Amino acid sequence: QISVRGLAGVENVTELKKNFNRHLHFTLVKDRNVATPRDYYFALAHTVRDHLVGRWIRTQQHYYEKDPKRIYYLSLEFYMGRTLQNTMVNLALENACDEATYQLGLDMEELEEIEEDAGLGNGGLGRLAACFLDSMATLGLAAYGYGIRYEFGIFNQKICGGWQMEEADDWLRYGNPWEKARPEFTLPVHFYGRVEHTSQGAKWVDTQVVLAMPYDTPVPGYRNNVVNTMRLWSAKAPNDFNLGYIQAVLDRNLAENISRVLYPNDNFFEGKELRLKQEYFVVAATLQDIIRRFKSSTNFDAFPDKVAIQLNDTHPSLAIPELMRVLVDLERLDWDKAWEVTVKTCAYTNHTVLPEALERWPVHLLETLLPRHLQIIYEINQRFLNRVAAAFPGDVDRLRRMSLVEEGAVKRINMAHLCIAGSHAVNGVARIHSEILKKTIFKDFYELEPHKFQNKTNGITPRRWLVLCNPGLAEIIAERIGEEYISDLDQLRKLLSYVDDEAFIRDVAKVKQENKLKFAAYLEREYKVHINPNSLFDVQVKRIHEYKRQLLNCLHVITLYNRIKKEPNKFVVPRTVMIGGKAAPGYHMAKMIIKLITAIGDVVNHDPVVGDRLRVIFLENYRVSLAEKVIPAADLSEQISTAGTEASGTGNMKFMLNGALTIGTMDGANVEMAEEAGEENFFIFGMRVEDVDRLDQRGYNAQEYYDRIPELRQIIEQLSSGFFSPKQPDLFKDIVNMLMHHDRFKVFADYEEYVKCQERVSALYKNPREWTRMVIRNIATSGKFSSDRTIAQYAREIWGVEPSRQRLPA
Amino acid sequence: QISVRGLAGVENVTELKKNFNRHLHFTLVKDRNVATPRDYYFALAHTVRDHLVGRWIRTQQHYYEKDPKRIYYLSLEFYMGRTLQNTMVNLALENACDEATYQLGLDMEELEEIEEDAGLGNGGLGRLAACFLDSMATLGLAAYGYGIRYEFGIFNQKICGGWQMEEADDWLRYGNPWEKARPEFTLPVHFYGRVEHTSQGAKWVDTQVVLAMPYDTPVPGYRNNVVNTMRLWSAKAPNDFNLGYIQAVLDRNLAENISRVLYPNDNFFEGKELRLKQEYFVVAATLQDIIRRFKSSTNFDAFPDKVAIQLNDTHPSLAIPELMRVLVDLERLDWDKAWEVTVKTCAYTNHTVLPEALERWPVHLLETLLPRHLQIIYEINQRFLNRVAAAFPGDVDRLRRMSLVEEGAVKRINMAHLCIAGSHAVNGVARIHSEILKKTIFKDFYELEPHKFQNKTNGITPRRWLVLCNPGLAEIIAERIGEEYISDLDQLRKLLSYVDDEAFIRDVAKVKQENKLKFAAYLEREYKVHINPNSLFDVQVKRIHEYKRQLLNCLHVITLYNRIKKEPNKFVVPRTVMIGGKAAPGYHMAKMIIKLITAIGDVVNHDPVVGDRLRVIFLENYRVSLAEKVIPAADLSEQISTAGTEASGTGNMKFMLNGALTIGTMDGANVEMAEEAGEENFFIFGMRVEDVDRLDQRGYNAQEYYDRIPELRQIIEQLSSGFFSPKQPDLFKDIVNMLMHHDRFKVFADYEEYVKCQERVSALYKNPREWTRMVIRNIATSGKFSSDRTIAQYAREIWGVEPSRQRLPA
Ligand SMILES: O=C(O)c1ccc(-c2ccc(-c3nnc([C@@H]4O[C@H](CO)[C@@H](O)[C@H](O)[C@H]4O)[nH]3)cc2)cc1
Ligand SMILES: O=C(O)c1ccc(-c2ccc(-c3nnc([C@@H]4O[C@H](CO)[C@@H](O)[C@H](O)[C@H]4O)[nH]3)cc2)cc1
Ligand SMILES: O=c1[nH]cnc2c1ncn2[C@@H]1O[C@H](COP(=O)(O)O)[C@@H](O)[C@H]1O
Ligand SMILES: O=c1[nH]cnc2c1ncn2[C@@H]1O[C@H](COP(=O)(O)O)[C@@H](O)[C@H]1O
Ligand SMILES: *Cc1c(COP(=O)(O)O)cnc(C)c1O
Ligand SMILES: *Cc1c(COP(=O)(O)O)cnc(C)c1O
Repeated sequence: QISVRGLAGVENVTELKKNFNRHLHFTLVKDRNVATPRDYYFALAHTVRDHLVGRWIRTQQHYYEKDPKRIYYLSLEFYMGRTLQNTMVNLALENACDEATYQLGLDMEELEEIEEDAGLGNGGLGRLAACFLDSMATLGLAAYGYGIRYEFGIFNQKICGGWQMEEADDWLRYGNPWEKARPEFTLPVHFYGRVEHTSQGAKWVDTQVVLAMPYDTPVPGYRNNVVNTMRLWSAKAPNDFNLGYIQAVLDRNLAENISRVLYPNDNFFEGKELRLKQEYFVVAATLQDIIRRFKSSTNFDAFPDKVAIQLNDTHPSLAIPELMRVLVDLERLDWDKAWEVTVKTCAYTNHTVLPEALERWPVHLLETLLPRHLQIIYEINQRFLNRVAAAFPGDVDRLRRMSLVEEGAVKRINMAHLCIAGSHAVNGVARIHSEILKKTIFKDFYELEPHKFQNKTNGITPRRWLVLCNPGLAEIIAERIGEEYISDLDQLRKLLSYVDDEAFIRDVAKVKQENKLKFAAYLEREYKVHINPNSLFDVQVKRIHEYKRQLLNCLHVITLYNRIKKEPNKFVVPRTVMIGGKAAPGYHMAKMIIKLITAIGDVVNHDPVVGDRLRVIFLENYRVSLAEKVIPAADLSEQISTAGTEASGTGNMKFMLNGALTIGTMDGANVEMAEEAGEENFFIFGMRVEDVDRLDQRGYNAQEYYDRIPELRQIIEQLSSGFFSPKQPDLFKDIVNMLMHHDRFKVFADYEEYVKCQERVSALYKNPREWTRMVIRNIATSGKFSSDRTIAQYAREIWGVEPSRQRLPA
Repeated sequence: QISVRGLAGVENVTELKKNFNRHLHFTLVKDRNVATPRDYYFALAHTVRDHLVGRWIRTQQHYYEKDPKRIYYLSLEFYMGRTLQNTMVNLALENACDEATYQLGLDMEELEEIEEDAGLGNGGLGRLAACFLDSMATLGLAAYGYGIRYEFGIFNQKICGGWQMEEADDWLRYGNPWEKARPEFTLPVHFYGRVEHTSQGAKWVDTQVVLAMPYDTPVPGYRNNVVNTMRLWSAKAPNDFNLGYIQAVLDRNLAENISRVLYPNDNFFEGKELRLKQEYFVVAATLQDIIRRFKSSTNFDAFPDKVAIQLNDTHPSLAIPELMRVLVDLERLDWDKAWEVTVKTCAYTNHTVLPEALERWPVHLLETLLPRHLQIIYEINQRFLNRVAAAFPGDVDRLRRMSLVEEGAVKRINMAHLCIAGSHAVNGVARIHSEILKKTIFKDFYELEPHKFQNKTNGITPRRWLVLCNPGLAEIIAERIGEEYISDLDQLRKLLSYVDDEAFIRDVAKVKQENKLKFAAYLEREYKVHINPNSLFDVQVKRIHEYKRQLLNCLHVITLYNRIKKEPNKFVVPRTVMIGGKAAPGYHMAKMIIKLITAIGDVVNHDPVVGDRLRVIFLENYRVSLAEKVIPAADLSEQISTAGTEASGTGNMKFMLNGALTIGTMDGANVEMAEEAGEENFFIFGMRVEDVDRLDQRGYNAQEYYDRIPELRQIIEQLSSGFFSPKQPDLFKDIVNMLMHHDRFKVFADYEEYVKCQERVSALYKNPREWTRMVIRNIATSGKFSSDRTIAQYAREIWGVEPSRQRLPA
């Protein structure tokens, strides 16, 4: 139908149809008279999977023969979403499958909606890992993603009475056709025990064994016939486990609980024992796999030439002492040689500066669970602090600040400090964040080893986040500049030549309008909600957190409501304000914010005087597959975190690529996005980082803003008095109290500038031609934010390998 | 190679080879350079499974169109064993697959050994269910087996220091290619709650829900293109279950524990709550499935014309009050109509008279777990006892004896009494057992309703238990009388014409000798044990229980040892004595017996004076796949239970079919086997049932036998003094104490007759020609013991359906 979806040749369509019917009969054991849409989805998924496997086997064979340097990306999270459509796009099968299914009397889009998201992540960090796997395959790198196969991913969110309720995400209920169990490659992982010192070094004995069973998922590159592997470990009890009889069998569940559920915290360190077990489990199993593959090509001098290990935050930081343990205790290398190998192999990416998000494990936990690792950590610390003392003699305070061991009521290990000491490269995820690392929290480390510190600005894959979710936009771009931009996003710069082209302006605006109609229809069908598709679609979708300032958006929404009630008969630009995202189950304030948003909607959406001029919608169960629907429909992207708190953001980049304008602070990657597009093509407001610092030095007093801004005072009075909660007048007192007395993120300090900037947005939206020209300037300069660019920089500057766009044979 | 294994035509062999390679590549995702034997097994299993599915779909379609009466066989156990070879035999693919795998450079027998047993049963009762499913499919009945998909089946037995150790039977570790998950047909099962009485009858409310997810396995008939279904339920938590957050997800394990593990008791009622939950779970899910299928063709008058439910012992007895509950509470039938329907639908098979094996559930358990069912049971009981009172006025003791409710310290429900009251037919499993039921434990019920009581003598499938496990014997029979006997075992009677045929005598003896060499080699390879293949193979394999009298075999073994030591230089017929079987983990005496057997072996097998004249071997991990190896190698079958205790036996029949002579008591089916073959062709000894009764009336005094039999006294002194346990002199004092003072099974009372009868066995074994002629007379008269005969009798006399040998189209 459209050119970017590939060819639908007669023989291909014919062969897909016969294999579809073969899988329906032989694989699913169904005849056509009793098959449901779910059966048809599975028949298609198996048909498409067959096209992967030849390429998957050939790719892994190629790597075994050529023996390139191997990249191991270790993460506790991979937020993959759905696989069917992505696979078709990357194999150029989308039009052929569409045609083949059409001829069988089926609508492929309907079948795509049946697939469960693989929701094995919380948000941005997990989704970055997914985009990176896509870019690594597309750039022909011999890369492996290693993680945990959680039985239950991020919870499904239901809203009941305006409150979030959590239910289990039973994503494997109907099976996962994309994975292949590899029980033959099962490996032991040890816990507890104690350390014996013999004449032949240390020995970790009396341990409890849990088995790690791998499941492999294929990761196809974009049209290059490369298929890499994501390997996810599942926990299994050994067969002699506890072996009255019946209870011993039932107690196998305790070992297997390790891979049961994803901890649903975003930017918050909770620190449960079960979580520590997850971290070690992934590290221990992965390192054995790495070493096995290295031996099948004992001289570990070449280890760093054949292996790179990238640590996605500190969550797999135990890789450092585990590698030391294996090399010293099992392979009998001397300490110094082992340390040299470890440092050259490992690299660490930091994703946050929020103090509450940093992992600091109590010593007593490590002592009980991983006593050998704690000994190795103490040794690392003492040798590291010996270097600090020689570089900065007499600076005793520096020694305390840089220690891996944190003193206090409870002694803790600072895992970030461990990662820095044991890695040859430490990077932040956006220029401003990387600078903040060097000036604030890692300042001491930067002064000792300036050469370690780098920036690698985040990106997103243009396959999922343009071609897949927004085919109409992809097509009109392709009509002008061809298809090469899909694996070379800098080519979007050519679109600047069409900024005064009337046909292109019309086409960009038409695609957006189609995306909005399609999303407005989706809302009516699945959720019984009616929205005006001519209104400005004002969208904030991301995890619910105080730093992201969903509350500042709420204040603006109530301001617009109060202005309408004050002057009912004045024209205002109609808006649909959409906010979506999950709160961690333990995060009370985040749950209260969700309730506030739905409470505002209850008043605004049923006021007859407002009409369809203002609607507030809480988008339920925000996840990767919902992002693919709402982002292409957005006009305005809300990226309004307090300057200094969002390390990068990636949602911001998704909206830029899909034809929304951005309102935001100079935070994270927003800064680089404005630099690429021009500040005149961005709605920037609020305090810069330096302004936040000056306000902290003087002391943030929220009362001052309350006293000087009548419109803000009115809102706080409405909240306190029960205007938005008539049956429970004091329902929002914790929100009011926080805003007035304990606001770490300075919501009131940015209120005035935000409202004024929002007025400029509305003024531009009244002139569609100029709105659309500004959009073209954003899309055209979004090329820097391809994850292909990000990964090429990791490859050359950290991993020491050269990317490639060359195709393997088909 | 051999004719009974079917044809290996060029096109079939070619097509199997290509599909084998297709599955290796596409299904297993392996190339040939890294494939292991396990991969090759799976590639073959998937190749063979493909041939089932067309037939499976067509059969189930045929049943939906014709709408025959449906037979539902409910069991807590299905002891299936391996499926690959059985499937090839029933589809006539064995030679073609052998040839196809040979051409690919693979040995099919080697690949068959990789398959795990489906060990979802304890012993005879579970294996009977498996044989019955095979015969039902072979006789073209529209039959469904319904049970539980246990995650862990009967434990794997290891012997360590001569003691049994249990380990978990993780049979699903590598996957099960034979099953198909059907999560689309998942059904709710309720527990706990309470009963509300409204004006609209009773209502069961406030319950906890567990989901039942079905897994379907194909059951092929013998060369008739019929493929029936075994449906096994797996337990799943609902998604709102317990919905802090993390613990609620982990607590899903409590619901799913229902289908976790088989209770490993044989002929012993343990009565744990988790076991009661298993019983209700299978019943509740199955009955909803039955009713759904009945509605898709509300007038329940025709229900018994379209449905038969057979209860495999009392384990699914809750089917009776569950059916009443559904018909009265949900469908709103009046009680009397519902009861009429229930009685005509249900039939009950009893498998034991041992008091400790009968299920008697405490009222408090039922009251808490299934309060509505307990109310229905009380109502059933009161109406039933009203009938007894009208038939036998004034007989108050009869009322107490026949009650469903048993009085005492704890009130209990007698489930056998429930089954009799709620079934139109009650059968025993061998003529002597069925008579015992009418004269002893169910005497009162027989006097009230004589028409209910039947016999259906057990049988075994000649597909698994001759063609599959003993191809050499099957072939030499087929050479003389053709192949028709495989589905018409009465045709073995024609072999009586060859009893004086010298070629046939030679061939029968040669097949046995080949089976013995092959088993002696198997022992050396897998277990490092060396046996003389010219010795008489004396075999007792069955679950370890006091009633089966493995201890009487032990006494004979020690008698032979002591006789050899007394007269070293006298000729005796060499024997290899093989005893195998599992003890329930809680059954202390059974575990002690295993230790005694290995202790006897430790003395006997290392005495230089004995030489290879006597060996005692404990066969480890006895299970269906080991039965298939050892039974064809046996010369002597030990079936030596105390008369009145083995309801039927089926191992006895397996040995008869495979060319062993039998030494046994007149117990269970042994009686009918001797009747068919002629008593002159059986080694019968010991007390009859009537002799046991006379001895019980007088009082069993074991001391009398000790005082009068010097050889028996010597053995007891050896046991007591520590001859068989030198480092632990009193190790066997519990065995000695039981034998002397508390022996319920009268081991000493049969000792003398047993030893004398064993001497007659040895005398016959010295004359190979006459031994072999007696064997031919046994094989030739074994036709009655086909499960095809058994099932035809259930069909005509209980279920009211006509069997058929007609083929469906291919
Ligand atoms: O249960 C636990 O103990 C536990 C659970 C989860 C976590 C956890 C999870 C995620 C994060 C986290 N830190 N930064 C992130 C996000 O990473 C994205 C990709 O670089 C950035 O674009 C975002 O700006 C940043 O906020 N996520 C931080 C901590 C920590 C502990
Ligand atoms: O855990 C529990 O509560 C529990 C577990 C298991 C059982 C249970 C299991 C099996 C049996 C049982 N009763 N007879 C049997 C056997 O059934 C065979 C087929 O008809 C006969 O050939 C045998 O002669 C007979 O011993 N098995 C009886 C009870 C009962 C309770
Ligand atoms: O010994 C070998 N011979 C041939 N190919 C091998 C061997 N070892 C690994 N390979 C290839 O490389 C892959 C190994 O996967 P891995 O062991 O997970 O790295 C296989 O799919 C093979 O194609
Ligand atoms: O509504 C129907 N139309 C056509 N075939 C049906 C229908 N319902 C059941 N069947 C057939 O009977 C089988 C039903 O399996 P069951 O529901 O487990 O008894 C299916 O495999 C179909 O072939
Ligand atoms: C991109 C994405 C995120 C990250 O969004 P931010 O605005 O950068 O926090 C979170 N969740 C989902 C489902 C995403 O697709
Ligand atoms: C046949 C069989 C049984 C029953 O044997 P009995 O001698 O009748 O108790 C038990 N277990 C297995 C594995 C069998 O094949």
